[PDB]
Amino acid sequence: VQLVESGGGLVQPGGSRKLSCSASGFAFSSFGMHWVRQAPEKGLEWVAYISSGSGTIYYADTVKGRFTISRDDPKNTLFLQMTSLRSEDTAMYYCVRSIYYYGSSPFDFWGQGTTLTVSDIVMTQATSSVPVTPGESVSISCRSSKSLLHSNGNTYLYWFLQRPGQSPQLLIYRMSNLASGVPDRFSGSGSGTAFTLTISRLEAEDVGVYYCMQHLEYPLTFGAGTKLEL
Amino acid sequence: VSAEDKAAAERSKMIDKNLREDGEKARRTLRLLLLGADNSGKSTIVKQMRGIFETKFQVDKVNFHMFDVGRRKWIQCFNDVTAIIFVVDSSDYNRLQEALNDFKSIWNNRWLRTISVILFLNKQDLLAEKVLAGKSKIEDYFPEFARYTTPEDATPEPGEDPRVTRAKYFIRKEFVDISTASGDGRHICYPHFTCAVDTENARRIFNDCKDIILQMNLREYNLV
Amino acid sequence: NRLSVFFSVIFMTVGILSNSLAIAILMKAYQRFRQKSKASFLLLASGLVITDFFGHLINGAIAVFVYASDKEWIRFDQSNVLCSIFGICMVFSGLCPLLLGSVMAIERCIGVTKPIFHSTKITSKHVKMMLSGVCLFAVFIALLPILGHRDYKIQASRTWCFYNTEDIKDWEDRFYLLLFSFLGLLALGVSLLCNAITGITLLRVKFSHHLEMVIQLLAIMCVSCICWSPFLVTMANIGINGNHSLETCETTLFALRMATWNQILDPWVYILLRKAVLKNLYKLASQ
Amino acid sequence: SELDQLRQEAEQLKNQIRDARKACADATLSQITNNIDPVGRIQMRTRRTLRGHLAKIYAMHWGTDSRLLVSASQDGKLIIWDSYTTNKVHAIPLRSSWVMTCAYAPSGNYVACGGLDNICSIYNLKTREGNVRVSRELAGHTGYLSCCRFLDDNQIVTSSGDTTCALWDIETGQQTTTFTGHTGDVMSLSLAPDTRLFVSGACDASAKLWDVREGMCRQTFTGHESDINAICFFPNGNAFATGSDDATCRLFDLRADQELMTYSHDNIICGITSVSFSKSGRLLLAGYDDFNCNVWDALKADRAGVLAGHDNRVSCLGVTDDGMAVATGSWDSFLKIWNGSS
Amino acid sequence: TASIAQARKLVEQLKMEANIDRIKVSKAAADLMAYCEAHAKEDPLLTPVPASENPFR
Ligand SMILES: O=C(O)CCC/C=C\C[C@@H]1[C@@H](CC[C@@H](O)CCc2ccccc2)[C@H](O)C[C@@H]1O
Repeated sequence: VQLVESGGGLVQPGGSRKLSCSASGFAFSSFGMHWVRQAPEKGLEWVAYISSGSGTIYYADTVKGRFTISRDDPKNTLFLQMTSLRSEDTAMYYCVRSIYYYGSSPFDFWGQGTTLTVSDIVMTQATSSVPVTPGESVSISCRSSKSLLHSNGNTYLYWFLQRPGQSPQLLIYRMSNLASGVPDRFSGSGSGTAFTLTISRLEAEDVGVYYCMQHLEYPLTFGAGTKLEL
Repeated sequence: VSAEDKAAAERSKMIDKNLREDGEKARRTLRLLLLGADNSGKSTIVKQMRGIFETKFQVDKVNFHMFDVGRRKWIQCFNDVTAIIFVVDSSDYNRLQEALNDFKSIWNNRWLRTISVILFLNKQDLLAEKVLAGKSKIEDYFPEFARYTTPEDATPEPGEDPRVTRAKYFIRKEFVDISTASGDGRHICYPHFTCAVDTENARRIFNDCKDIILQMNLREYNLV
Repeated sequence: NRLSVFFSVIFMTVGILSNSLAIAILMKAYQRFRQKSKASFLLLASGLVITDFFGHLINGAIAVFVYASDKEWIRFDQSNVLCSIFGICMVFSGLCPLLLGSVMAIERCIGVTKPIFHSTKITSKHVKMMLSGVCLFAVFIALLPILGHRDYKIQASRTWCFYNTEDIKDWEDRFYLLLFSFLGLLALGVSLLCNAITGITLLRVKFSHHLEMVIQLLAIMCVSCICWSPFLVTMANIGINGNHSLETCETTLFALRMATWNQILDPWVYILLRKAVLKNLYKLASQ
Repeated sequence: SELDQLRQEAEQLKNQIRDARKACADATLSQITNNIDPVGRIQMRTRRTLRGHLAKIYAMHWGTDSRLLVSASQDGKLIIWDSYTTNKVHAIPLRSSWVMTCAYAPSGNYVACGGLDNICSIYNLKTREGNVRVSRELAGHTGYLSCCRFLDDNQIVTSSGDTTCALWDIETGQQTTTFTGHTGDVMSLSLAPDTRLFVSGACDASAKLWDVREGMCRQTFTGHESDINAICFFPNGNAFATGSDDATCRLFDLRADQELMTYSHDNIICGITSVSFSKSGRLLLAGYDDFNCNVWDALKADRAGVLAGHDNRVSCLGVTDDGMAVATGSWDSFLKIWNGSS
Repeated sequence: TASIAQARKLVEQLKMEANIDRIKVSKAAADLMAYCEAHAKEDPLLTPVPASENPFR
């Protein structure tokens, strides 16, 4: 599975730029796609969403009316047409696949990202940094302004890990399930508006920033992020 | 309904759209079941027109998909085919009674009560030669043949020996007698006399299928 | 004298009961036949009976209300909204059964003359689109006077609203009468042409259910034309000759009641008066 | 000489078994369960209707989560349903459309199907590519595939119309054990809860109990007069029920090695296609050719209720692992989910 | 010699089935009745659950 972004670069304020996301190694037309950006030395921010079959399209309020997201299923290319670019849009833009059915794992794969430079449920991660030592158990807390527990029994809370220099990776989806390829030492526990990510027997690879995201409703919002340092 | 449920429901509707598109594509072809004994020669009928053997042939821009499985249990699978192509070898008098009992089981099957049978009395040239030689007698196998006479309303082919005509109508009558004994118009047998070189078998199926579909429509228009 | 409250009630009651009875039989029969084929006739016949069911209901209720209100149109319809609604319903309730009957004639002519093409090429979506397109087209024609700045006027009997027929001067006023009559006659003519072709083909092919179907086709042709022609000709006569035509109120009112019986006899001549249906009704009565 | 002598010894052995079964037939299940109160009237409503199959449905199987189910139809489509929402989770196009059976793996990662193509195809539901793909095609049967059941992600048992059942190693694609002894087409099989034994019903009107590990027939159960079409283990594994074309259901006991009870009615003259038990085993649900599903009292042989919601043959049914609902598949191309209300 | 080989196999199988231990039918019937009684409460089809606990409302 691969997601390669291109088209980023230094642009003038008020200009336009076209970002492309080429997908290989999976059935592109079956997955909904999101654009998520990350401002330098800042957390993740969701930009747009286009569903499988292009029938449903969502935008963030800060970009609605200026950004247009589209896909070319035969060419397996995802597009993001941007207009009236502001200095607030300077970020690394990630291409994220997400498929939705009973038991699926949305946001499972992220792209490497492309850098752009320009010349609502509240998710809270109060603890910005946590000093840790290898082999010791670590807990990370997340809070939400609204209850993420739906009447169908799902709690739409996601956990991501962004190692330094790497794209975010899914750890826990829907607040308890462990993503494929993730060691069992990670465990997600929560209730209502309070959630905890427990990392037993911390290792060197686990060092990074951890983000909690809600998928209860659009716009999707991320927490500030908790950094783990040795 | 949550945000992921709407995406899941939209996925379900995209599945339903492709389910209907494939179903309509499947209805553009007529499905046939090929049946017969080992000596019937049903394979030669298919080859001239052209676990499960399938063959596709087209008559007047109409696609036919015929299945030759090569049986009271798996015959239920072909419960909704357009017609059954039952083939017999009329030359072999010894196994004619086997074919009649084989035809009787298919005709009276509970899961084929609405399936019309397109009978193909194959290998007519051998039957004509067998009667001409006179070495073998149909009366030995069928005692009632000695008292059977060709109907006055019969229309034999030009240049056809009356002895062959009497034999052909007798063999056909035996299959038709089974067909007319039950069914009450739900399904109709369509006997035909074919040989190993006849090239009009495909059109006979096409013409008979028009009557089978037309009979299906007439029940829809009347049994309301 | 010729008009009375009970005249509209009896026509409404028999129409509602006959259509409701045919709706139940159509629903049960459709499930049986949807497995064998798309059952295009059953879908169209269901739409016809449902449309006639509302025609006897919507127009029947308004007609009874007018009779119960002592035919006081000025006192209780000053805004003229009811007559505008009454006119739209009458055009829909009369032009849709004519068009639906003309489509079943075409649909069953293709099914009989070219059974393979009907079974394979024609899909269930096409039948639903044709059923929807015909109903919408009838609504569009019904709403045409409203969008053309015209309005339906109260007829001479002062009991039903329809196109104005007394002292027509503007060419647009006489155009609507001609358009309704032309569509009614064209649908009637297409129904006869397709039913005759189907009837001829069945007799040629027959010489099991061929004779039963032929009697159905002849009964449809007789009821469709005898009931509607006296009204379609009356509108054409008024549309061409204007006020000079000797189309009295009694002649127009009588032709209206004949056209009503086409919707009453549609469930019977299409569905109920069938050999299988009568046996089911006979068995149901005994039980 | 030798052949004639041997076939006489077989008849003597059959009489020995028949006498042995008669010796332990001290009482009847009807007499034992006479005192207990009846289950009353069982009323079930159609909670869900699953639409989308465009041909005869031939098989269905619940997943172990009691929410997902897989159904097979002869439109060449395997469909996985979310029964709570009626959403379609997957639609698997089959290479051969003449499918007769389908199975859901207990892990939920695989489904299996097969029919007149003599192949059991394994489909992987959890792939990184996001689509369902064929992972294995189990070849080796010389007749149509009538039933298949997973033991785990690597083992599956299949019954065929070539009179044999087979145990398969999915990873290697080879049948480790072959179960021979039926003289007719094997139409169904049921796994014991511990997956150490399984019973199969054939068209020789007999049910055989097989040991999975040892690979031989432990016991043979006769008593039906026509082909057996359905078979289902009792929830504790000590009994099983069969359904035949003779309009009867019979409850056989493994340890008593004989029939205990017959479930038939005078009005019922049609064949039985599918049988299942409720979670406690007190109810026996059977699908019939007369378009109905009859719920039987297993202990008292009383018809507890009727599920009448299909316009063609009831071809299959199944009860969830939690016992909450029962699904019925039919030749009318619809699936229905049933349960009662307080 | 196909029939004689099959005859030996069929006879050998009947020996294995005839040497099993059989319990009384009353004992076997009681065990089935006991299991139904013990698990009766956890059978939703036998005893329908309240609508709040029914996933298929
Ligand atoms: O005042 C009197 O008595 C006459 C006038 C009453 C008023 C309405 C008639 C009603 C009938 C309409 C049925 C429906 O099919 C429309 C027919 C139709 C449409 C278009 C052009 C001609 C005809 C119902 O049956 C019950 C009621 O009678």
